[PDB]
Amino acid sequence: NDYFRADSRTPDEVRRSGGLIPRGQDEAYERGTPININLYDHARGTTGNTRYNDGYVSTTTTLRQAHLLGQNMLGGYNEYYIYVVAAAPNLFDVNGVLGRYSPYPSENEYAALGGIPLSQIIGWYRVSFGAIEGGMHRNRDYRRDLFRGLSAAPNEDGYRIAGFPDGFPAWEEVPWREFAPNSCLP
Amino acid sequence: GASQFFKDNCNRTTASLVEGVELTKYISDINNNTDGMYVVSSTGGVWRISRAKDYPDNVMTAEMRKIAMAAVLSGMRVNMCASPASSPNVIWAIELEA
Amino acid sequence: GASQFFKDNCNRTTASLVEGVELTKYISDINNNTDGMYVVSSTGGVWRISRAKDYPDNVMTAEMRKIAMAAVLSGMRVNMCASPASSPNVIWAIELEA
Amino acid sequence: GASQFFKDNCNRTTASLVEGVELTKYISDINNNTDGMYVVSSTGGVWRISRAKDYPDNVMTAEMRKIAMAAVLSGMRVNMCASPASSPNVIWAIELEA
Amino acid sequence: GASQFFKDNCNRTTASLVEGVELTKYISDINNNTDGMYVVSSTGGVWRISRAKDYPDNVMTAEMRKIAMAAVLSGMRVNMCASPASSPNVIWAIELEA
Amino acid sequence: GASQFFKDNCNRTTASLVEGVELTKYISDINNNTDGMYVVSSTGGVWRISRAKDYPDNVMTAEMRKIAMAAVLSGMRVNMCASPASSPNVIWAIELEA
Amino acid sequence: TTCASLTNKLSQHDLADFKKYIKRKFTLMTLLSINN
Repeated sequence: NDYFRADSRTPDEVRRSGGLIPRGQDEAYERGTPININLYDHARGTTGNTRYNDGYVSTTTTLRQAHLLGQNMLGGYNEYYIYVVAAAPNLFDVNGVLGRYSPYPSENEYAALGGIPLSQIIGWYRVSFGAIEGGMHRNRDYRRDLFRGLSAAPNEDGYRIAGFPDGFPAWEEVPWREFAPNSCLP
Repeated sequence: GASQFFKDNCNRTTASLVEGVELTKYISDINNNTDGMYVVSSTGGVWRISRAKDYPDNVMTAEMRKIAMAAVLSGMRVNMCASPASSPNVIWAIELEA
Repeated sequence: GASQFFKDNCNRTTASLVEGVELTKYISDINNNTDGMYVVSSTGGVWRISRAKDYPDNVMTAEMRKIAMAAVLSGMRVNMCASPASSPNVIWAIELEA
Repeated sequence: GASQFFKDNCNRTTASLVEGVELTKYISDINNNTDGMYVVSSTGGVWRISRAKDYPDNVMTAEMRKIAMAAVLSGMRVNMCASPASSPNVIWAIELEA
Repeated sequence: GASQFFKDNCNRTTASLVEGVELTKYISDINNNTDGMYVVSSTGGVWRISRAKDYPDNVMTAEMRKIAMAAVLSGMRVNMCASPASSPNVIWAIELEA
Repeated sequence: GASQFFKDNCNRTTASLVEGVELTKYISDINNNTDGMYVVSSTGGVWRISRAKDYPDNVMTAEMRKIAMAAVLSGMRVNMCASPASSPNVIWAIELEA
Repeated sequence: TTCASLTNKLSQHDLADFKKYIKRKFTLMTLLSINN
């Protein structure tokens, strides 16, 4: 599977960052960490890019949709890029982990924990003026041997880190109650 | 699938071409009777990897093992040219496909 | 779990099949006392890998060391066939599972 | 592309310089006719890797196999200096590029 | 930290045990004065790997070199049993831990 | 930067200490005129890798090749101690830094 | 610990583990490529 992310950062910026890192991390992917990671807060977070707040980087399931999201949150940019990302366990199905509490179910978001490393980026499309300019530029640092046959993280692993606020209804309901961190149970 | 070079090469011999196989197990067995190196596919199929003492086949067999293990470790499929004259079938040529 | 093939092979011998082990440590020891190559499971269990100067076992035992190293780095599971005789137990067949 | 060093060294020979090749298949074959190691590009190009029994060329040819394996697994490109004298063309020099 | 088995074997000899070591540099030196393989830790420690021309020890020292490299590449910690007889201390046993 | 250890052993010789280099190409060449193993830095510098047939140097040069190749594959920097006598310069010692 | 802190904390551990996973897998493919 491939996931897609419309992002305003140029391939050169991504290379320098070591990947597509969350908004709260200042160092290269392998060097630093988001200052705060919370899936629930992230899915609700609204500036100058597509959702990448609270330790996660948003991706969607199709080029068409990443493009729509691009025109929506990145409209106003003369140019942006749509990164093609290989499936791996750092990607969490937001609709599947948050259930009925998923804020933007239409987005089919697959949240990338801590961002996406450069070796996971298969390639990218350049979007000039709202139009996809040409074909996909293959990322030379993509490491196929590392990602061949991996898939997104199973929902069970996400329930434990859903991050709903303390005393939120979800913490008293199955499945979340069965995986909730101690200090979150009522 | 098998490159043309590989198909034509295998079809030139008495072995049989086996395309797009996923290796999921890698066995090293020194027990005196099953002594050898085997691979098992996702479909349960078993094959033995050829061994050789002398030059130059000792190089080709060593690479065969390296190819088998790399397939197991990465999920990259392999095409084979194996002799059905034994059970398990013996691998005479292997192609790692990325 | 181990392949039927791997299971039946270990059956015809003295060794005891050990399924789904997770190796977490790899040891290289040259001290007089402990000269050898060893591996350690998550449960604290220890095994010794077979070595052989002669061919073709020098091939098989080298593949064992490679399988051990891979398991320890990948967290992938192995199934062994160890002889309960010596201490630590000696691996006579190993199977890497993807 | 090829380093200036690589380009120049190749140009001083009767072999052809092939630049930025993406290898996707690695072949090991012991069948009596096609006994050898080969690589296939994403376009269907096929090259035979050279072999040498003696030192120091056995060191170099061993490194060529390592380079071919690394290129196929990782997707890193290679620049080759291949002799068209044989078909498939033999590799006389290969450069792994990042 | 070190496995009990590893801990026991070292404390059986005259060598020192070192645990949770972070190796950050791997060195190959042929300059006759400093001719050898060395490793440097994140704290500034320097150790040299043992070499051995004959079997079975040639196998152990080779494995010793693979472990050191795996450590520098992955960040995985190692535990060492090094003899304080020399300067730098020579590593008689090493354990890689996931 | 190069370990204090490394800076010292190199400065004890006629070779120069080159530090924090980023290797980008790894070359194996068997053309009789340029026969050898070479590496190219990101800035176009070219070096020859030493070789030795006899123990112990055959071990150190083998690791020198692995260190060089692991550096191209990973992008990790290296520090070298290279002789200016020949052209391209010869690597007498190399430090892979994590 | 608060619900928040424990979530962040658990999340950081998951990330660290993923990053280690990639490093060790890369390391493994590299040793397989460079070894004779």
